Amino acid sequence: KYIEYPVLQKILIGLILGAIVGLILGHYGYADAVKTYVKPFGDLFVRLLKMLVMPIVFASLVVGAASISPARLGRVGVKIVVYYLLTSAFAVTLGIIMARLFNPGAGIHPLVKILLDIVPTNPFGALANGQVCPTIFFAIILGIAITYLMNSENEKVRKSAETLLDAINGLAEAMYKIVNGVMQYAPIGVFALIAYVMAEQGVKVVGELAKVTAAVYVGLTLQILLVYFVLLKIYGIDPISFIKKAKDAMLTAFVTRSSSGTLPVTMRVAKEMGISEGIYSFTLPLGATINMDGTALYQGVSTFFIANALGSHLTVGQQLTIVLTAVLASICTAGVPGAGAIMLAMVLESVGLPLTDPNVAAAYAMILGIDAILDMGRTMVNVTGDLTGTAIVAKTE
Amino acid sequence: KYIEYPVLQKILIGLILGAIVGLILGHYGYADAVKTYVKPFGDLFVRLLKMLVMPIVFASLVVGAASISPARLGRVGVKIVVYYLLTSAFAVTLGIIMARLFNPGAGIHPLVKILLDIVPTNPFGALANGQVCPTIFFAIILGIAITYLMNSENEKVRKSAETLLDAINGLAEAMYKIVNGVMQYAPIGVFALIAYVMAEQGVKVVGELAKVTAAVYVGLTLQILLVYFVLLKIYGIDPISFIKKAKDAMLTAFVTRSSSGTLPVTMRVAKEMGISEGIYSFTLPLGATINMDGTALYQGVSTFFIANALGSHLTVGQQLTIVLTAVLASICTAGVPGAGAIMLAMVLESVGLPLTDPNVAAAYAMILGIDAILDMGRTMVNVTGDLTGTAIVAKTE
Amino acid sequence: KYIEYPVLQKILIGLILGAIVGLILGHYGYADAVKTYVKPFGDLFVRLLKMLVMPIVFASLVVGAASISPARLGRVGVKIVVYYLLTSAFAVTLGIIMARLFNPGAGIHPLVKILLDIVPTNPFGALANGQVCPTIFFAIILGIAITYLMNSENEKVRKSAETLLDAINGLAEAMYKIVNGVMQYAPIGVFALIAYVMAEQGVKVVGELAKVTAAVYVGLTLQILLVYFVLLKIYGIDPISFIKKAKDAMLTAFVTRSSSGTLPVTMRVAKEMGISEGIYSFTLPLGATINMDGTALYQGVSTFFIANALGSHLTVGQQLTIVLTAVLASICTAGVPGAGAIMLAMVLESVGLPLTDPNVAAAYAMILGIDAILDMGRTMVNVTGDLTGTAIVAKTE
Ligand SMILES: N[C@@H](CC(=O)O)C(=O)O
Ligand SMILES: N[C@@H](CC(=O)O)C(=O)O
Ligand SMILES: N[C@@H](CC(=O)O)C(=O)O
Repeated sequence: KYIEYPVLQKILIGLILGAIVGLILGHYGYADAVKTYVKPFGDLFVRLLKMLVMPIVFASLVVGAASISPARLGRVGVKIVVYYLLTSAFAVTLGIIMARLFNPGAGIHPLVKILLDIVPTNPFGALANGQVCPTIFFAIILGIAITYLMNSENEKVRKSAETLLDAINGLAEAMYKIVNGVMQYAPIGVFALIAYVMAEQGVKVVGELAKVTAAVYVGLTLQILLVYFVLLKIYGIDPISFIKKAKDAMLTAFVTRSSSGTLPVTMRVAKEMGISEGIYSFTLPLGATINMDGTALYQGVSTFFIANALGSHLTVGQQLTIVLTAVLASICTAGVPGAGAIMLAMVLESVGLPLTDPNVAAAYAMILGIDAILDMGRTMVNVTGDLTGTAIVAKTE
Repeated sequence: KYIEYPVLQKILIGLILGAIVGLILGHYGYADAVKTYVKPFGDLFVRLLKMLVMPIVFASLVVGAASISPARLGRVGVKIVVYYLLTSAFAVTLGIIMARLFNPGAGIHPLVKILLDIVPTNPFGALANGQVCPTIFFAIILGIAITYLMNSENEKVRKSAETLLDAINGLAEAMYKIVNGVMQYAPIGVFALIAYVMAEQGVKVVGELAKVTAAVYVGLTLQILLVYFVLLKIYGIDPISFIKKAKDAMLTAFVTRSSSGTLPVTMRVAKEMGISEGIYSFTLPLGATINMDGTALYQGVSTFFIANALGSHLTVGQQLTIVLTAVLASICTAGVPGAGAIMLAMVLESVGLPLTDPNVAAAYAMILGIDAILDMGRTMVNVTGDLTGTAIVAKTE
Repeated sequence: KYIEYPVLQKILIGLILGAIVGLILGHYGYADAVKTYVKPFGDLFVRLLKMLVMPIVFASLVVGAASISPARLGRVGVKIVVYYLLTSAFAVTLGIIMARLFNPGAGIHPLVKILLDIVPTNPFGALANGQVCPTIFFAIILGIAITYLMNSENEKVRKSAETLLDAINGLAEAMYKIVNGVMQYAPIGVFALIAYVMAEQGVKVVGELAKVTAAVYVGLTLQILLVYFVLLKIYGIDPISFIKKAKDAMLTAFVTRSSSGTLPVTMRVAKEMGISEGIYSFTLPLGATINMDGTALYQGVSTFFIANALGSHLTVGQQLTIVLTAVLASICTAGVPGAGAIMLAMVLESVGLPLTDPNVAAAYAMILGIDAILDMGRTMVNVTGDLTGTAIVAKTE
């Protein structure tokens, strides 16, 4: 076939052309037709991303945890989890500071229960029709168990364990190649998605919301620079050299709006920059789904936007409430386009702002449009976080 | 045990005796009692057919697609799919012609969205509690992927892929033997089913609906003769010799009301008449669930019946609407007794006739009774279609 | 780590201390605080028990049935099933006799369809989000099939079958070690559970309900003694010697409120007392979920309690109705804490007493409290039943 260029170049070309077409059709009546024809081609991409998420989450964990002995798992797991949560908190507070400084959108005027829920009442049921988190719990559990079995004395169960582990590993590999296949469609789909967005955008009225956009972007960039360079220089990594390798991943994640299709590319990058394989094999897929701190910063800023549009004022307690809820709601989120808004609703209802009130609903719609733009940034920052965290831990050894 | 005859003979005997008993009890008060005692024995058969459908659909596809290299898959797949759809359209239009000629039942007076839906938003979720079509998509996908893995260079993933494929294949084989087991119950169950039908039937009032029945049967027989003999003689097969082998399958499918229990018998027939194994292994289970064109012709005729009972008149556009909708709704259907009526409702609501209106509901009930008779014919024609299509393609090589 | 004692000792210590703390805090205002802090630690145990139930039911059956040839399966299966049902009936009638004698709680004033339901309309769907019983049916089916395949002549399918069976067996083993892991948490959780119960209990008012409690306990103890000693002496087992081994299992089952975590300990006990392995491997996990006759006796007694609180009088027909319904509803039940009450509702609605009427609802709440106490007894008697039944059958050979 004739599509033979390398992937990222293809996607970039598609993005560019889609933006141009969206603008020039925006001026004229064709701005309507594009909805009917183009959007279907876009949605077909989105769905293909959701499909591949669920199998890669379960399987890849099970293999990863199985490969490592339990003690080493203890050490690496605690280090990494501590780092993940701390950085997420740092990110959302940085976002709140940005919101306070810019003050966007002024316009015109069970807390234990959720921590208990993480344990699956039923594994198959939660796996098929339920949530991400419980599958993570069950996967790690099963991996540890299979390890102990492989040490066992009796050959019968030893052979059984080996073959089970091999089956699950096979499922994982297959899903990765499926991802490559989807990326070939990705240029066409990206073209469609961005074209519809640009055609709906009216620039100068969007200019008011652009103050929101500026707050968000400045927050994201500040996070990258400040946090990751400070940490890398404390532990002793040359940041520009790290970013050199990261750049491929970050580009792929910026143009595509998946935190998950990026995963195999990320693992290639990890193999290139010479890291102990098992460590990244375990930590990276866990990170792909926990390290959505960019989405956390966004959620904080948007919570402040909606609050400012409603006109409320927040105590220290309510701002702490935002912070904690945002961490947990980010952990609950799933790695696919647009999802961050659906979880933003969770945190809003936590703080006490109803999604069904029409005034705030209108403001929310305004934000939902620009969410498509902000999504690209969020994804870039997420993959950055993954790579940095793994590199740090590996440097400690 | 004492049931030792060959299967088809057993089923035929059961059918005959059940019909006789239904008639002679129909004359007298016992016509009531049979509902309570006999129907339960019948339902227990129906359920056993549904159970075995879902696993054989998924598994058998995955193995089939895995066995064949991708290029050959391209060629055979496109040929077969084109043929399937074309013949389905031919069938439903033939049915509309029959309806126009006989004019039965006069009595007394998202289109893209569904094509998008075929992609599963979640594979496990759609597999367990969702539809047929998406499992087909995902199965084919997974098979292709496993093929590429088996070519891969690295032994670890090679062994993993092999073992996964073997597991799935094992599930398939087991389900086939389960089918044989169910067929042993089938004589008893067929006896029950047909007895209840005959006991409910009042012959002379059914005589008016018998004009509907005659239209349907004449349509089916005309389809067999005209379409399949024309095609076979174009490509160069002796039709009576083909039908000789087909006869076993067609009988088994006529007496039993499953398009799926017939599948193993069909594959035996394919092995007998000497066909390239991989080709039929892939094309036949796909055909078992797509080639329900007999049900398509029925759905067209019944749509015209309901329309004539409502008294409406149909433009060229609405008749085209019937045709297209019928193709897609047949593809959505599942291979078990009585299902065709449930999908008939889909096409009716598509054309714009509400199922909840009482007048048309009464007419629909009249048709639902005779649906049990017509089901047998539909199934015969379906298996005919499967065998013919595979034979044609194999003849082209 | 510092928790190094043997399990049962740990659990006993936890139970004791939790009871004491519950009482002494009960006197004072702290009786309130314990709800908030302690209950969460308790629930986290309960959920972990539910999780592990569903996988061990399916997998362990499939392996068991696969190991044994079909003929031997016929013999052992019929013997065991007959025994299970007969003893369940004996138990519930004994309970009704006890209820008549004590007359507790006087206070102040589809039957075929469910038997048909056992067959799964969809296997994956019933497995993930549906019930226990259909998974049992499908599991046994699949096991038999895999056996025949292993006899088959063709090596390809032979290898496939072997590998499938090995996968499923691996899942089983892993789940057993998970059970051990949960038991380490069990002491802490038991402490919490019992403490909350004791803190809610007001002793002297509970003294009236204690007449209910006495009826129940006397019934249970009478069942053990009379039934099992009569049977053991008929077939020729020294009862005290049997109970010697049983004692470990019965203690573990009394302190823990799971009929399922006890299963591996039970199988250890079976290996100790020298029984043919395959026989107990099949019969014991089937028994773990069918032999809940202690819960059956309780359900009968509680049905009479609620009836006496409503003030109704029961014919011979209605008492037979209770008996039959109780057998089936016990079979439907699942092996986890508190479940017996939820199925008690099924039998109540069967007899015709509505759960939504407030008077009987109040009485039901009174019983629901003490259900936590009675649960321990039920579980002890259940594991006794399992061991005795297997021992009897093995003695016949
Ligand atoms: N869906 C994005 C992040 C987000 O916007 O929530 C990803 O994980 O790839
Ligand atoms: N259920 C039939 C066809 C139909 O009547 O819809 C079959 O596929 O066997
Ligand atoms: N849930 C208990 C019995 C019951 O109380 O229903 C068990 O099976 O362990």
